[PDB]
Amino acid sequence: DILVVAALGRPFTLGMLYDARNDKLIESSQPSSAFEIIASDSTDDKSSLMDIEASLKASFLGGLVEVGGSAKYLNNQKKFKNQSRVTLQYKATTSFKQATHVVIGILYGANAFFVFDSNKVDSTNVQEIQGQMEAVIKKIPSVTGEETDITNSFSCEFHGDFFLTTNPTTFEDAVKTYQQLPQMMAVPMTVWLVPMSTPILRKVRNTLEAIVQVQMRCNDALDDPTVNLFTEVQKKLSDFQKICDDHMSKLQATIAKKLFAIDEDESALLNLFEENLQSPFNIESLNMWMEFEEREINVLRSCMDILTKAKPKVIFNQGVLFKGLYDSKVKHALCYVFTNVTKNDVFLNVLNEFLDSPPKKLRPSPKDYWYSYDDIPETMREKAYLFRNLAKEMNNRCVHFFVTAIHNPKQEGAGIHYYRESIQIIDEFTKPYMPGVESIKDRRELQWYDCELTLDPETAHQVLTLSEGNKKAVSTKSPTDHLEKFSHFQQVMCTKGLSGRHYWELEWSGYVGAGVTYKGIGRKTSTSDSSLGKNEKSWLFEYSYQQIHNSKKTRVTVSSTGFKLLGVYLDWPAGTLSFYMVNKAWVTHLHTFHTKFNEAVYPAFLIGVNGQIKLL
Amino acid sequence: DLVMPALGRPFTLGMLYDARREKLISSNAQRSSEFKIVASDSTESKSSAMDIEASLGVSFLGGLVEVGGSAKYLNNTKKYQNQSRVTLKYKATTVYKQFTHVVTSILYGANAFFVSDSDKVDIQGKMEAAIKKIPTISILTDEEKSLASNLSCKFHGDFLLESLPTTFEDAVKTYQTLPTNSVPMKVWLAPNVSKVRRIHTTLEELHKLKRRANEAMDVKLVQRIPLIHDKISNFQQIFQDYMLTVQKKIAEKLPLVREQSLQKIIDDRAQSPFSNEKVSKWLDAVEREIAVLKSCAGMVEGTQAKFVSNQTELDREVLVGKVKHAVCFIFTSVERNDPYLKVLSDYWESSTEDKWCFSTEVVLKMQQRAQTFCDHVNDFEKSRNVGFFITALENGKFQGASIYYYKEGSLATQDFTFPRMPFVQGYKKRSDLLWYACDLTFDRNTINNWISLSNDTFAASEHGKRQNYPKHPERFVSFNQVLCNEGLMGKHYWEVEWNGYIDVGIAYISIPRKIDFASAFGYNTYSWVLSYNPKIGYIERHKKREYNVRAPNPGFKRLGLFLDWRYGSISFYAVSSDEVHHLHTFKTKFTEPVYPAFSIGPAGNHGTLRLL
Repeated sequence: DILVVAALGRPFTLGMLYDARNDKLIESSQPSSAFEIIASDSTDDKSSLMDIEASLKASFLGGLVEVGGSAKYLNNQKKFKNQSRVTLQYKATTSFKQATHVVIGILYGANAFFVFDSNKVDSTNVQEIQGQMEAVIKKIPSVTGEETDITNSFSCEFHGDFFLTTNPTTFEDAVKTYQQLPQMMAVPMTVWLVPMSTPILRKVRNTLEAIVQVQMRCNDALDDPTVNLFTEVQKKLSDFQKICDDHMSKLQATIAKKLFAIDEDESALLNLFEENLQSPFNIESLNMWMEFEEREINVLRSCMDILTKAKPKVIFNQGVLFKGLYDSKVKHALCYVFTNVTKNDVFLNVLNEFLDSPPKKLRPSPKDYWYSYDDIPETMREKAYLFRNLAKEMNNRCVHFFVTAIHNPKQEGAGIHYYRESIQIIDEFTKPYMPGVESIKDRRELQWYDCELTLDPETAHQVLTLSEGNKKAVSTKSPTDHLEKFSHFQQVMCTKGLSGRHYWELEWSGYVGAGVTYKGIGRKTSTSDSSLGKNEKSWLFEYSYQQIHNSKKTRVTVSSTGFKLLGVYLDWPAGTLSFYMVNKAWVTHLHTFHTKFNEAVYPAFLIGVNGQIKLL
Repeated sequence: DLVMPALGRPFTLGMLYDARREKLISSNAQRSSEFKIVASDSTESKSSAMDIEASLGVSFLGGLVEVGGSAKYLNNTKKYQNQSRVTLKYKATTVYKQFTHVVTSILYGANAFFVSDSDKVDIQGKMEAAIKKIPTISILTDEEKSLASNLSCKFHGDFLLESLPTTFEDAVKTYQTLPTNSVPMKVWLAPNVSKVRRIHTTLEELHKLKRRANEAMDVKLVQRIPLIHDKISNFQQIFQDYMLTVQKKIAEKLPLVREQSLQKIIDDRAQSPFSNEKVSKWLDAVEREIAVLKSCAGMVEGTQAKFVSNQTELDREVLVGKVKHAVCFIFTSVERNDPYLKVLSDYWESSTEDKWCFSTEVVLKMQQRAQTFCDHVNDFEKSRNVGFFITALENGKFQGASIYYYKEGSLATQDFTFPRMPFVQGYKKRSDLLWYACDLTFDRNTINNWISLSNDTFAASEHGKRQNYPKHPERFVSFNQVLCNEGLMGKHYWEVEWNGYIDVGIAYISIPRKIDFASAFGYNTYSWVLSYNPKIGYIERHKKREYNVRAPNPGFKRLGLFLDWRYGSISFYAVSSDEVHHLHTFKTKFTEPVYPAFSIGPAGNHGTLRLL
């Protein structure tokens, strides 16, 4: 009995051998033109366009059938699940000419596939963009505005029976190529040849299609930004795609071998499928694992999203991290460490164990993964918010914030690590636990709250000369004046108004008076209302060493009478303003003010019998 | 002699042929071109257009014959019953060549098909009236032109073209080009009518269900709900595989008969779970599911509620920092693995009575819940930390649908009705107040000349060097006061990081802006505030009256404020991280929309105020 088989780009000549187990052993005029657009890519859909018979399709799925140009479209798989794919097919037939079978007659033609793929999108917007694509692709067989935007949203991938110098990758390129196609008109398309089961077909397609579908799901995950940060996550997904590739290749080998048999009762092949449903390689289980890994991605992502807002240095490479941590400029280092992310997975091992030795489970268990429930991720999210808070109150030159992953079974979920210089001080930081201000000897302690200050030129007296970006100010008037200018007293304020824990240190030389004030201080008086310390709004510490507040001066004992570097530490909510002598790594306490700050205080100075201050 | 239409398949003189419609492998010129209009797309009309007989007809149903060019028109079937289809047949007979079966004479000629389809929205006769003119015109009413514009065209012909027609215009200029090698049109061959209709009846019945399934699939909601989509999708694939089994049975038995073996195929369908009554019944149930889900989902349309495809997506949405309260409306009764589609699959490899969507109680209670949900959506429209979503996740515990609730990224309940709250003085958990937490912004039209603003979320009073603000009647002329833009008509919560000499409160827009008793907060019948004067302490002001308020932690940086406009409540709390310490609450009758109002103090005494 005579049969008709689709050439599928396979080189066919007028008299040739063909085995009906679809291996191929190596002039009438029939003009026809047509085109078809499909918004699908299942094997059933690709088969429907290429008019592939159930038998040939099954042998193609089994991998027995190789393909030629244009038919290479069959081997063009959609990368992502959540991606719009609209294929345009131009199909033309030109002429007709005239193992188990011999070729008697063959129909000649040549077709082309314009495979248009959108970028990975959300699940909800795939239908909208698919319709949009169909619409503008429907316009292509014509020999735009917002529509133009869409044409630049998707790429093109061509599979043709025509020899092309340059292949289209653009919508513009596709129309340019499409316009040229009718002139380029030839390879055998349909083959006549003479001799010399519906449950298996469904089971072959359904089994293999299912795996393909899971591997697109895996790909969506791999394209995730959070996956690219967490290498152990990246590893597991790569391992799962390999497991599936190896599983599908195994099935295909048996299918191709047992398909040929059609001498053997098909019962054996049926059993492989029956066995597959009984195995942990059931699609419910493979998808269930995907779902678990998807959950891990969301808990790590939600954590990262919290942290990122603190603008930390996210170093996942231990080499770069510890060289970054142990830098000269890093006085205090605070790391948010992920302590549970692991490359090892119980179910992935079960799957590899079934591939090599055809187990512990047939389903992945929520009991094998930390990220399954809510308590561990919830406390991970808590430490994240705390980390961000510390980051907000410690946004300075001394304290540095990092994010990394260091697996440790003794710590759960994550932890806030505190490194100072070369060592790890604590693996679960919460507070610096600052000592009593009159008791501070270690400079680092105060540097937890490093405070950069620049002088406000509008407040500075005309006598004062400000330079080096308003960090240095020397005590010869200036013509310029302001409504916020200190007209009588030689005083200057900073731009920042402080309400917490701030530590600034300066270089001073002569008669300088350092302190804080409310902006309520008068600018234009030769009265108590405008001099620092003579107010109930101002605190001062000047050298001739006195402490002024509420027009009350008291002496302060200083062993090193003339010192260059001065340190000032404000603890606004506690109500203390401390003065220190700074020398190298150590700090000498000089005087502390125990009061109540009724407003945000502005660091201010009194200079001039001439002085200079260089803010650091 | 046996004459049959030469379908796209090639024919040569003296070529061998079989009655299983497979083919084993003087001329007097004709030259004539005419047309025909096929107003029906029925398998019979396709056959009438192409002069297909009973033997070839039945053979095409078994799919034994290979078609080509124009003959592809046979394969081209209506997807939706709702669309209207008129086809223009072009025919060109030109050369007649003469000499189980052998071809003695073959008529040569090419013909084309112009399949015109209307939108999915009598439109049948109106279309044929327009199409009738194609061979009469050469590139016609404004009304006719508008109909022609909304028609789609498909070309099926024995021509290799330089361009293919997609447009009516395109079909006209193509049709003009058509008469300018050639294929066999009709062939002459030289060596059961009772069942033909029964087989044709069986396949048209099956194609009716196929078209029904496709219509069911074309809904927007179906595409938004993967559980119902994958259901229809699976049925589509199963039913497609079944239609192949049946055609292969016909294709296998047809050569043999060339009778009751054919009837066996028909009788098996009626006795199988693939019965017209069985399949129809199921499609009646999936259609009712789509109907009920549409009724519920339709309620939340046009609001900030979001559809999500699965748990992975719902997780992402609820797990966001900002979404402190997430109430999701979920369809619990749509099954992940349809038991009837299992029967169908299990049949291929070898009871809707009590169905949820057919329950007065289930559908009524579910519709009541869908409304409860909508009420929250509209109520919590301006609540920045409350998120609304919709999905379908099969849950045995609930029938029809339920409301899941996620508190700070973690599932609280799968059966939510309302957020339970204490009375305004009993608020201890910050989370509870975040149900009503909204975004506030300073009104640049009221901001006093000496108050400097940020993004319009941070106010600090200047000591000297006053700010230039445009002249508006709405503006404080001689007070360090500012109002927000948001007029509050119900339950609202807002936090503020305050310092120095300041007050936080509310005021009617009908408050004076230009230095009198009537324009200062708490010295109106129109203003209520909690003032902080570090010198004295804390107090509340209204209608020139001051009231001493005890603050547990004096000088606390963050202040929490909750207003219930419907009752006359306004409460003040000390915000300490995730905990609230109620300071003082008070009652007042609020006649008109209430605006957050602030003072940042006079003279050397200064305030600082940041909206959070």
